[PDB]
Amino acid sequence: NGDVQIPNGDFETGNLSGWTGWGGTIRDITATNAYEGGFAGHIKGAGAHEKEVSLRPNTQYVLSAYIKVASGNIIFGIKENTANAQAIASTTLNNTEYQKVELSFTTGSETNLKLFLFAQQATDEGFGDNFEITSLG
Repeated sequence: NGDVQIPNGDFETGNLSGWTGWGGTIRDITATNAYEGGFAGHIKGAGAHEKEVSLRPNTQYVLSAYIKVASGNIIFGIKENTANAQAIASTTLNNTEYQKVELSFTTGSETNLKLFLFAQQATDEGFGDNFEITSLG
């Protein structure tokens, strides 16, 4: 039903397999601060957790994930997987308990996108589990 498969978007394998990213004073999985199952993602410092997704062109999709912010602000969004990365959508979170975040977005002709969970500073730290992308129509 339009639901796109995101390998280990639940972090339920226990490791960061199927995920990428850069930097971070903490870029690791977490068991104590999961939203569902045994694990979730953990980011802190200057870095981000990122994932490559392959979607159909010119389609409306919903990007959703559960996210808890420990300090500062966490940038949840998706962008094109190219240089001069065109950020399709994003949101700036500071909610301290786990909440569902949903971003409506539309793909252009680029099919190769990259979601991210981004902490710009060390004062920024949070977690995200249950990453999902579904096609609306």
